[PDB]
Amino acid sequence: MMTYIVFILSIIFVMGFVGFSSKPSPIYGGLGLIVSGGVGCGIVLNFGGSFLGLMVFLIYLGGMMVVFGYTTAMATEQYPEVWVSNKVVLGTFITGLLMEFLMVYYVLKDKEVEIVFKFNGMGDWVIYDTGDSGFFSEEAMGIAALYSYGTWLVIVTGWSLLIGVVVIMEITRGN
Amino acid sequence: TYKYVNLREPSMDMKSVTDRAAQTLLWTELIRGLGMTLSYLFREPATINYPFEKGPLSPRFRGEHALRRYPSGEERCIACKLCEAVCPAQAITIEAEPRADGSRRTTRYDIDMTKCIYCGFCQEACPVDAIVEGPNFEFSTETHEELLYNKEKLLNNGDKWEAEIAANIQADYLYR
Amino acid sequence: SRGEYVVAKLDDLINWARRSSLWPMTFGLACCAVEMMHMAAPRYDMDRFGVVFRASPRQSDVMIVAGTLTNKMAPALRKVYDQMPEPRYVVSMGSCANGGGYYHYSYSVVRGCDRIVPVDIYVPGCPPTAEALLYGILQLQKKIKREKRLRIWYRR
Amino acid sequence: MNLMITLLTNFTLATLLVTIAFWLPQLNVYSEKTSPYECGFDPMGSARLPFSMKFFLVAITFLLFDLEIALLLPLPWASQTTNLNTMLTMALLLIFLLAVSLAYEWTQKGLEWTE
Amino acid sequence: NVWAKEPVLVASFAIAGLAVILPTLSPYTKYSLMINRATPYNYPVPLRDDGNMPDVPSHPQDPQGPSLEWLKRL
Amino acid sequence: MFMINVLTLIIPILLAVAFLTLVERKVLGYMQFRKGPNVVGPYGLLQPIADAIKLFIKEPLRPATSSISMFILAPILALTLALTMWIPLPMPYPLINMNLGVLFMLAMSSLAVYSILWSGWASNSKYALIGALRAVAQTISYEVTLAIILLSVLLMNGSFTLSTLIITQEQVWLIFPAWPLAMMWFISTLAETNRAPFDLTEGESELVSGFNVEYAAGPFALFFMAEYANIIMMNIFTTTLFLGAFHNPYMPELYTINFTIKSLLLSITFLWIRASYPRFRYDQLMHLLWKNFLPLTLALCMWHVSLPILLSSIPPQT
Amino acid sequence: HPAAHGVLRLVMELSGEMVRKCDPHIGLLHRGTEKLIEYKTYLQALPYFDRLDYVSMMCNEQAYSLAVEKLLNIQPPPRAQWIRVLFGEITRLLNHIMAVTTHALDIGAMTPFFWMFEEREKMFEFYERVSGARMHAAYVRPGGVHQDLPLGLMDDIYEFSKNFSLRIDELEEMLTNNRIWRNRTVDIGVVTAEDALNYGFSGVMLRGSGIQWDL
Amino acid sequence: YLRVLFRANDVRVGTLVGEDKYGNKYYEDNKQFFGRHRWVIYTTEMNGKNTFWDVDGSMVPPEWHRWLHCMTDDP
Amino acid sequence: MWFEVLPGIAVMGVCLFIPGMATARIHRFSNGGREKRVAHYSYQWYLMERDRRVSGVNRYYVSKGLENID
Ligand code: SF4
Ligand code: SF4
Ligand code: SF4
Repeated sequence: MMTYIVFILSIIFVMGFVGFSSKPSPIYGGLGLIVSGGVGCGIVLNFGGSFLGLMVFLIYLGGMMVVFGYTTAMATEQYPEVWVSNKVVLGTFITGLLMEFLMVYYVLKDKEVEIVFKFNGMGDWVIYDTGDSGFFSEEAMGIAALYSYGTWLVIVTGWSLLIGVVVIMEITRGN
Repeated sequence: TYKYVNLREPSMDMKSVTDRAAQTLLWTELIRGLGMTLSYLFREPATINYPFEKGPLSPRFRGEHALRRYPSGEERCIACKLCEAVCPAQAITIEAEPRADGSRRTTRYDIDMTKCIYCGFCQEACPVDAIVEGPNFEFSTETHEELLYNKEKLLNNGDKWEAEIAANIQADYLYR
Repeated sequence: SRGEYVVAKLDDLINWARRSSLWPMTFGLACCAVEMMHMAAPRYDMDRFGVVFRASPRQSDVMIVAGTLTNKMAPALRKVYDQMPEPRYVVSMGSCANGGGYYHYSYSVVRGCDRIVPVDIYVPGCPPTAEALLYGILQLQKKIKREKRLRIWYRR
Repeated sequence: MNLMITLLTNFTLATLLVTIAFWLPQLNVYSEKTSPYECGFDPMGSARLPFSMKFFLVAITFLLFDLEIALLLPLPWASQTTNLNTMLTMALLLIFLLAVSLAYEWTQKGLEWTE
Repeated sequence: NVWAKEPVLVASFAIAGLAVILPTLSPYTKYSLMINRATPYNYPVPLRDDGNMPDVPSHPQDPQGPSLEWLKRL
Repeated sequence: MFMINVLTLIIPILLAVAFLTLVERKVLGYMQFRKGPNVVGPYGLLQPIADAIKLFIKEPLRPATSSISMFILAPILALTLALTMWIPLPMPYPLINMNLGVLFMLAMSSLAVYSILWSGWASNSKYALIGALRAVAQTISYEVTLAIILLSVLLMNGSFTLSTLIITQEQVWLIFPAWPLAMMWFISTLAETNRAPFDLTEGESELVSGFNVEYAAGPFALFFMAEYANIIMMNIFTTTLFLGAFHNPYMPELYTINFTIKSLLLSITFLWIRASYPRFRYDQLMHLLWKNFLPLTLALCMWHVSLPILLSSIPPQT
Repeated sequence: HPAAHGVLRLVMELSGEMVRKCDPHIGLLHRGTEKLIEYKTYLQALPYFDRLDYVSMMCNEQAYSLAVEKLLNIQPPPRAQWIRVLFGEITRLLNHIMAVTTHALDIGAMTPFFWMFEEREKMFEFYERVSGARMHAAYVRPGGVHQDLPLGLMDDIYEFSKNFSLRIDELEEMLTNNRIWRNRTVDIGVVTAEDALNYGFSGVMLRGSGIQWDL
Repeated sequence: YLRVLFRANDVRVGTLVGEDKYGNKYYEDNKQFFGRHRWVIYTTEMNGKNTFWDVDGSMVPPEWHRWLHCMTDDP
Repeated sequence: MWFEVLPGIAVMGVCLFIPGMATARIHRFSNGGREKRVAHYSYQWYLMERDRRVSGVNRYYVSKGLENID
């Protein structure tokens, strides 16, 4: 019956992520953010990527954990804001969800949406793999090239991460 | 004479330092602690089984605040108020009248089981051993009204057993 | 009479279920608290009866007021007692709590803890024994056998 | 979407637990139970009060070493290549750099304050 | 001595250092190389008839070509 | 019938948790020289049933500063995710043969952490705040070392799939090629499980159970059942991961017997560890974790890199 | 709260999990013993010294009866003195074992609680058979021990002595080079001797830090 | 056996000391420790309370109450 | 000793003995007595897909062996 399920997961992703981006208190922001991260992991897992989405969900999660620790630490009100608490946040949430449902309407019941490109509005079973003989689940080797051919790239990556560590240490020390 | 503690030092022999390292690694005496606990595990436990196997007591235990009487005789109390005069929270209310013969008695002999503290001083003070601590300790009352004993409550409480109290005093009169 | 029959069976079920666990909390002012700790002694187990310590005021069933309730304590006592779910029960444990007792004629001492909270079960003795306190909890379980709440609700 | 089927069934399980918690058993007499408890004293203001933290380096340290976990996780698929010595060289360089970062902030007492 | 101030660190540096040193000397490294080259996911393609190349055989049973044999030979 | 299989996974978790609470109380009683639940019928059983029923009676209540959506949607995420960990568990052939399960274990355990955190936040009574921040502390400490030890233990033989993992657990147990790594892994998972005050600082006597100090009496069943699912969960994951069982081809019941007995003996071992050690300490948890585990773990990681590259023992990671 | 041993208001004005101030607001257990002992007599107000302390149930009685007898110029006969010494040591044993026990409860450590409270149940059996009291033996009048120990009791004390020596060796077996409890508590509560004098500490503190003093 | 089975826990009949008016039974074992010497078995319908269940303390007569709290050694 | 805890352990062990047993019994019931064919990779997926193609029912587990040789 349903077929657009990747697009529908994208719609849920954009709803939660716009309510994220409308800036309420970071508690509710993180709630909508982890909802968005989980359904984005579902998008990329259902699209063909095996582990990369579950990986990035884990990483992004741990980032949001530390972000929650610091928003408990520093930014607290006498009573923090929710989506339905203040005028401006409520207006932004309604208007963002309005633009979302309007795009849903122009994709579903119309032909073409031309805001920045002439996006072909139909279902995303196209384009897709036409049953090619993988036998090794392409993205696994596609990440496994990083230690085979990836000489210079992980050198500068680890070097910049080491510099990131000492940078955080010296900015905290510089009192 | 004194015996102080932690005069000790890490001995610097190689077998000593490698045994301290192996204890640092494997948490060996932590496993010894586990073994001690398992040695109490296979030990048989020591509880009682309450409604069926009650716990022990002593012959000198302090219970009920009941009253005795003579062999087929009068109420043994003679209203001498020594029990109130030693009663530390004054939970002994005594109003006395002589009866219709000329012999002396009471009217009202109330013990406040709330305000009582179960010294035994009214056991030690009663000149004829008329007020006695009972053996049993089961009062457990759903109201506040029904922990204020009147005289007839006390005497019906003391007629629920005497052979009990006679046995405990008969086995305990020489001591005190 | 199938309606009252089925309601009677279900009321017996839930009343058995209420008298089953009954975990209290530990308020425990003075030496009656030491007697509570010896009711947690292994010679008289409470965990034969599913009766567990639970220091939060938010999931205990009965509450044992055990000690000498003073004026500096008593509003905090009721402000613990109230934020506790609708089946709530009080065990007045000890001569201090069941009517004032040994500190009755003094300032700063609440003369009996009926002046703050209601009381289901008084257990006198200073201290109670472990045996007498256990007898009081058994009588409270028999009160929970005597509920007939849901029969009352149906016959209303 | 088989996992989505199972997630839907567990969410229905959770909602029936919510409804059997609130609606069914008995009533809900209010007016003091809603008060916040600490130990028997109504505290100042409320919570959501500015609460300083002890660790400053340890959370960002967690973040960066989680990112380096993310770099290290395709070690199983890497282990089957023709360029074996290069894989071994860059992998040892990654963990050696990671341990250099750890031991650097460990000798520069980054963790010897309010951990 | 230098050992049990923080000795799990000495244990870590020791087993790490032998993990660095140990791939210098081994009899199994080129075995790992030849195994990990000689096992393809992919397909051995044919090629044009030949200019009579004295290699690259015509039947897969023909032992002219480079096969794998040392597996069952330890 | 697929729905029937889902129901026969989510029904035994209820029975497992309730009768395991019975097991905890009675084993801990005979552990501590006293006696367990004995008066209630045959030995205990109907009283843990009564514990579940009694806790469903309790009629909970919402607090004041207690935003209802976050409040009643936190322990739902707790119980649901503590279930949905149990999808790729290879009780002999798992529910969904996913091509990877262990990073999924990591992510859903971290979701259990977040649900604990949001309950401790939106309870909004300052004690759940202190407890939630202590949970953040023991999550900062124990979602790195667990991950890299996992990378090491499946670096040797894994290839991320549990069926190939039970094939690799055939000649010798994987306890023996990695035993001290297994010691560190067991301690880290015992921390992450948030039982066992060997490494638990959430259910204090210094505070009163920092997750849900003042939550409500109703969803305590949700939280309680979620964490004991967490206990059985990581112990079953242990009993799959390191050691295992020679399964009969075309008969799985023997595999179920050996697997289940090993897993529940290690669960009794877990509770037996909880019985005997004191609580532990925030900054001492950081000190112990980092300055004891982490260099030794990295050394084991590089040594299990260098081992199959020097013994040609690389897996057939197809 | 259970870590607040008994009842103890503690206003801690902290910086977050690493403090700034602690304020021991006590007084919630205020009863009025001094006013009541003004309005009574000696023999009647003796159980306020039973009930003032509530673990050392006999030594504080010994203190009060010694105050009255040092006032009154009376030396009791020496069998009462040796029985008073005996119960002083037995009650001191009970108090130290509860101190170890409740510190174990505060720190975690759930089992030595149960072990040593079985031992303390034996102790309360001794008080039962001595005075007919579970926890508050008056039993020490000014004038000495009243209503002396009955026949067949020193057997029980002897058997308790042997078994308790074994049980306290088993407590040293359990804890005491436990790594986690040791390194849990090492460098907290340091007390210099100058401060130990002028802050008015006494007894176990002054034994426990520096000075060699014994009452 | 069903009665003693769902009574509380025990099967340890084999001493059979005495019985009393109200019908109740009193057993005393040698083999157990100090705390499980003696026990009681409550008979049913002693005041018609269906007292197979919900048994009380102080259903015991007082002479056996002194016996069962171990103040003497003989019934 | 442990004599009074083993019924709890046995009942809870059957509570962990059930789910894998019922799982594998359902999977053998769910394909006509054959095991549930897993599919890791694309190659084995296309092999199972031509399996469900050449059975006619579009149910793969029949697997029509040696009958349509001719
Ligand atoms: S001391 Fe005895 S005789 Fe005197 S008034 Fe009191 S009860 Fe009666
Ligand atoms: S035992 Fe009770 S009634 Fe008797 S003197 Fe003491 S407080 Fe008064
Ligand atoms: S009633 Fe007695 S034992 Fe209880 S608190 Fe008061 S003095 Fe202590």
